[PDB]
Amino acid sequence: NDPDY
Amino acid sequence: VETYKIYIFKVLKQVHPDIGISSKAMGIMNSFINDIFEKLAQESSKLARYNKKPTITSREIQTAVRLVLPGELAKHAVSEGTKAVTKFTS
Amino acid sequence: AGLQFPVGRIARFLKAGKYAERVGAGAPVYLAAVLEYLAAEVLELAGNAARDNKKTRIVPRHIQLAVRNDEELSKLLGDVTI
Repeated sequence: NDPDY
Repeated sequence: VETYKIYIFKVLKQVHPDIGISSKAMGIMNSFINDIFEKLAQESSKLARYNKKPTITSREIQTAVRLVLPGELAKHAVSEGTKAVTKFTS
Repeated sequence: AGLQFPVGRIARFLKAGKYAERVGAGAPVYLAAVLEYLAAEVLELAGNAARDNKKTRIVPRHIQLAVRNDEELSKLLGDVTI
């Protein structure tokens, strides 16, 4: 997965 | 490789106030800025060797922009660069 | 200068990179403005792709699509791998 900046 | 990410974030919120960005997408944006910085700085290095003085000025950056960017992006980038230097100079 | 991009940091990066003996005061200003212009063009297209995709944040696929659809940005930045 790819958390927000 | 340098981080521009907070500054990329600030520009993002000007152009799309309601849109965010993932950490991986920000990683790609930051890679683009580093790649272009290096291309312009390397081209600028070459152009400076032709000059009387061994200096990179806004003139070398402008030439590097005109050589490295495709023509339609180059034209708009040069307008932005010239305007920023004019306002800073004042 | 009227920029969001960091002139001071960019000055330091040019100095550190040893690209020339000396760097004029205007050089990092012009460069900051060009890099900011380029970030804005990509983020505008990638944001539009995210809206078109019914998303509220840019993910890598949206940048790949915005760059690929643009003949000049593709030439400048190359292929985006995801």
